[PDB]
Amino acid sequence: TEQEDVLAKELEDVNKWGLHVFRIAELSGNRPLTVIMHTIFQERDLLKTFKIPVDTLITYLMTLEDHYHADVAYHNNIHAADVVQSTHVLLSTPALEAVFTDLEILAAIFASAIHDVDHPGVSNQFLINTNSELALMYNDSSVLENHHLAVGFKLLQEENCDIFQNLTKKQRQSLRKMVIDIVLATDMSKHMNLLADLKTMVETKKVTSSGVLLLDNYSDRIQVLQNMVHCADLSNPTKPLQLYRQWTDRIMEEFFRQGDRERERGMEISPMCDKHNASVEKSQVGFIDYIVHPLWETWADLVHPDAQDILDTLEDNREWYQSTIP
Ligand SMILES: CCOC(=O)c1c(C)nn(-c2ccc(OC)cc2)c1C
Ligand SMILES: [Mg+2]
Ligand SMILES: [Zn+2]
Repeated sequence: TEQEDVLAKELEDVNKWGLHVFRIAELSGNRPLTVIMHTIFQERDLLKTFKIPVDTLITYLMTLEDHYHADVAYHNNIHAADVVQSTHVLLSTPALEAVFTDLEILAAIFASAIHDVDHPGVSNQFLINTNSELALMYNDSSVLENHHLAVGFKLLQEENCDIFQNLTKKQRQSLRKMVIDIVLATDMSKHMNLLADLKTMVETKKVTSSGVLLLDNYSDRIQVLQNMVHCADLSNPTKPLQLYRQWTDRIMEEFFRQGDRERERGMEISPMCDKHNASVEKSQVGFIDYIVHPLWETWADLVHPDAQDILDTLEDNREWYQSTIP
């Protein structure tokens, strides 16, 4: 079919920043996570390396994708597919050439795929404030992120879904630990501390004569992987403007729905969640200035000069959003 053909053509850009992820979601019948993960696993030769049966991978991916909510505007399967593909590009940065093992690459990609699974479209603070069952289960700490991990790992136990069946016990244990460490680091409450430690690493940075990073112990390696997936999660403002604007419309819809629930329950409405007192453009400039730019500038310093084009796009988009404010 022409549709299958156009999908294949779009997937040829899987190694590029700015992949048309929304078009892929449309052309695949709302299966961007499955088709992008499959494409990346084939590109990196991960099925052969880890002896993953192809039918098992597709079965797991479709099941995982089914556990992202189709009625959540932002934290859905499209976001998951986007974070996966963004991580995949960051792993190919010349400064990280041959730095991570195949197991570490597998961990970072799998963590990205599951990192928001079963997201209900409300924040950790909302779940805590409403005395939710999730906040009760997880003692108010990294409530969503613990849940995303539990669901992502539990789904491996469904029929023909154990993609790690042929890993050794030691490999399985190492991969599990890494995935947990990465997904827990996507909790925004940990952003300031992650960034501070990234800055410390940049200052004491050790590289070869070609600028390839030298990371020997687990502490430094996992820290770079955590910040990599965190950067991917917070990559929307560094993408081509047309994509960024669609991501902004989606998060604003999700936020406004949370604010509607807060308003009716008599709760104070969270920042950016009040559709009657919103300033979307000012919020984007604030988000870039206080969170996204500080993070990406630091990442760019770590892999200098490989992330220059990403930082340039971020600055271009900040300038555009600022121009929309009278
Ligand atoms: C266009 C997408 O970017 C956002 O506006 C955005 C996203 C995603 N997350 N947050 C965000 C919300 C709360 C928070 O505090 C926990 C940190 C970031 C913002 C502003
Ligand atoms: Mg999350
Ligand atoms: Zn996310």
